[PDB]
Amino acid sequence: MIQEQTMLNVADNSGARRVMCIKVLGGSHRRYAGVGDIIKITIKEAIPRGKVKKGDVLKAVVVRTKKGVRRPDGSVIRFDGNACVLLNNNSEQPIGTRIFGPVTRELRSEKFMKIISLAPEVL
Amino acid sequence: SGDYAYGWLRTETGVHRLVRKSPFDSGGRRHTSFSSAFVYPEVDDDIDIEINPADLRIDVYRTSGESAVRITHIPTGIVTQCQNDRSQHKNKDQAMKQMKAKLYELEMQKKNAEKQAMEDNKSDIGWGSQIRSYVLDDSRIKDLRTGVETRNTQAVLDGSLDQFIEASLK
RNA sequence: CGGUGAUUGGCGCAGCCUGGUAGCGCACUUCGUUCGGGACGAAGGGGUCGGAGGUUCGAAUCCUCUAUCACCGACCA
RNA sequence: CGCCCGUGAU
RNA sequence: CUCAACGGAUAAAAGGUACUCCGGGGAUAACAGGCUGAUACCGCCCAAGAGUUCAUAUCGACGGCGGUGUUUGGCACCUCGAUGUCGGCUCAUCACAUCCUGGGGCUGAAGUAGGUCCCAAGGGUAUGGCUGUUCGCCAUUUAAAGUGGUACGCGAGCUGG
RNA sequence: AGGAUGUUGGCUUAGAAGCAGCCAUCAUUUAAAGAAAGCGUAAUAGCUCACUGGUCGAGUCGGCCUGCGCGGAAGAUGUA
RNA sequence: UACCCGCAGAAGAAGCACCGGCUAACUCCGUGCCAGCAGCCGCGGUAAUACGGAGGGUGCAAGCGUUAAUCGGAAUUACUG
Ligand SMILES: [K+]
Ligand SMILES: [K+]
Ligand SMILES: [K+]
Ligand SMILES: [K+]
Ligand SMILES: [K+]
Ligand SMILES: [K+]
Ligand SMILES: [K+]
Ligand SMILES: [K+]
Ligand SMILES: [K+]
Ligand SMILES: [K+]
Ligand SMILES: [K+]
Ligand SMILES: [K+]
Ligand SMILES: [K+]
Ligand SMILES: [K+]
Ligand SMILES: [K+]
Ligand SMILES: [K+]
Ligand SMILES: [K+]
Ligand SMILES: [K+]
Ligand SMILES: [Mg+2]
Ligand SMILES: [Mg+2]
Ligand SMILES: [Mg+2]
Ligand SMILES: [Mg+2]
Ligand SMILES: [Mg+2]
Ligand SMILES: [Mg+2]
Ligand SMILES: [Mg+2]
Ligand SMILES: [Mg+2]
Ligand SMILES: [Mg+2]
Ligand SMILES: [Mg+2]
Ligand SMILES: [Mg+2]
Ligand SMILES: [Mg+2]
Ligand SMILES: [Mg+2]
Ligand SMILES: [Mg+2]
Ligand SMILES: [Mg+2]
Ligand SMILES: [Mg+2]
Ligand SMILES: [Mg+2]
Ligand SMILES: [Mg+2]
Ligand SMILES: [Mg+2]
Ligand SMILES: [Mg+2]
Ligand SMILES: [Mg+2]
Ligand SMILES: [Mg+2]
Ligand SMILES: [Mg+2]
Ligand SMILES: [Mg+2]
Repeated sequence: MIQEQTMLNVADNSGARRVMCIKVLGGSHRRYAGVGDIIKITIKEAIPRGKVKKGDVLKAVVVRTKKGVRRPDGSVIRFDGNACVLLNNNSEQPIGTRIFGPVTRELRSEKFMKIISLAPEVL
Repeated sequence: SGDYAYGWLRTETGVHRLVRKSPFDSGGRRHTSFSSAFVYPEVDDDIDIEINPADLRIDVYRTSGESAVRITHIPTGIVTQCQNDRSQHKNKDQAMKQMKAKLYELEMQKKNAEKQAMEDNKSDIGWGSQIRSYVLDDSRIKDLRTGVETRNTQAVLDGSLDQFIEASLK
């Protein structure tokens, strides 16, 4: 349940450490982005020699939220913080080469099979 | 002023070098001096293009402090505002004449830039940038561009340029 | 927008009130002085008055309209 | 009493 | 006696008030209404041309004729024994000169994407940075971020920059 | 049904044969036919037209003056 | 294998840098403050031993030059001095 001004950690190794959400894409008057939802971000702090510089405007996909995903039988999976993976602005393909931490099975789609393979653990 | 004048003279632009026993040197030494000729044609200076309302968009709004106007140009995209008088018609008139000034100065600024550009393109009147030598000691003239010699300097110095113009007209 | 005053030689200025004659400084031209330049000394030329129309025997001058510039005001809700 | 200046070839 | 304010008030006279006060006036302004419609906006008529040729796919000069009430105005009919002002918030409602979605004609319409005109008002029709702002510029969205009337809708509903 | 010939009339263009545009614009055969009114082509070609016969068997054509109508004709609470 | 013997035949086997002064070794032609050279001083602006080629020289030689880097020369950090 990510909205504008929400600060997200970064699950890949693009260089960024913190990003801010500046728009939830995909509809008019759309409030929240959950796991699997593309967002427009801006970079608020980066590591000194990454691929992305502080102040960039990019896309990202949410992979962990602490609101959680609800499964078909009624279960819930919640994490301790919100995280996202940085995407190229046009192709919408991952920028980094590694993923940290677990991801979930709501990314199992034709777009994000690159992320599922790299994830240490899929729940 | 003549017919086909610039065609004949356009090949003279450049630096001319003179070698000669100096009369301004007390020791009577041999010196080299340079001067430059630059030839450009007369232009028709057409800036008679005026405001065509087909390509003017005008907005009237309420003053910041609906008397304020905001004129903008459709193709150039340069806007103009005025909030001088309480009548908008006074403001509306003042802006388009101000708009006229704004259009006009782009044309002037565009022509001012290309003049400085050709000022940068001109060679300095100094060593090495010569195109003709006029060494009057041994009475030799050499256009080092074509390159046509001559041993009759006095005739050249009086207007026998027919030797050089035609050959320089490659 | 109105309103009050200016346009005179290449440049900076008088003359207009109160009609009949345009003047000054610098600059310019020639000569002299100096080896030469500047400074200096002696001669000389150049403007029909922003434009236009009126009044008058006569207009830079008086009147009216214009163009450009400068100053000033545009105030209460 | 007042008197400034003299470019660049090797 | 330029008593020229020329039927001449005294021989002899300038200003400030946002610190203000009284008697009055919608006889007279400022806001909104009204009448009008020069201006503004929308439409149409003629067609010189531009569009390789080809006025009329799309534009259309020099000129002409209307509509709306819709900007800036003109007037002074209402209100001065009072009709609270810009913007924001809340809540709206109508028109259609249609922004999207729907249906069509022509195209300088191969397709995708467009241009332009006709019909259509059922529903829908952004969030932020700056600034008191409406507006505007900018960032990023959206199928689209319509144009207007309603005392420039709305203070006995809120605020008060 | 037919609606020709010299002749791609002259100039420039790349092209100008009708058509970017410029000057004009005769002759021959019947019956009629153009240095072309129109669409198309780059030019062609082609498709028209103007023009004349055969059929058909009563009217037909487009101007002027006039009467009454049609379009031009879109707004906000509700027909109005 | 090192070495030794036999065969044939001058046969298979020379370049690089310099030549104004310092520094050993010079003349002609081309160019004309250009093109170019250069460690320092400096050469080229119409008779260039200094640029470029040619002839001739000089020095090293299976190498010869250039660049980098150290000490010497430098008594120019001097204890000697
Ligand atoms: K009086
Ligand atoms: K007083
Ligand atoms: K005060
Ligand atoms: K009101
Ligand atoms: K009306
Ligand atoms: K109309
Ligand atoms: K009208
Ligand atoms: K009142
Ligand atoms: K509304
Ligand atoms: K309608
Ligand atoms: K539609
Ligand atoms: K259409
Ligand atoms: K609708
Ligand atoms: K503004
Ligand atoms: K109140
Ligand atoms: K209010
Ligand atoms: K009330
Ligand atoms: K010592
Ligand atoms: Mg006059
Ligand atoms: Mg001096
Ligand atoms: Mg000297
Ligand atoms: Mg009186
Ligand atoms: Mg009172
Ligand atoms: Mg009244
Ligand atoms: Mg008003
Ligand atoms: Mg009013
Ligand atoms: Mg009215
Ligand atoms: Mg045309
Ligand atoms: Mg009004
Ligand atoms: Mg009255
Ligand atoms: Mg009223
Ligand atoms: Mg009352
Ligand atoms: Mg409609
Ligand atoms: Mg602010
Ligand atoms: Mg209101
Ligand atoms: Mg109320
Ligand atoms: Mg307050
Ligand atoms: Mg306040
Ligand atoms: Mg109705
Ligand atoms: Mg020589
Ligand atoms: Mg040497
Ligand atoms: Mg030592």
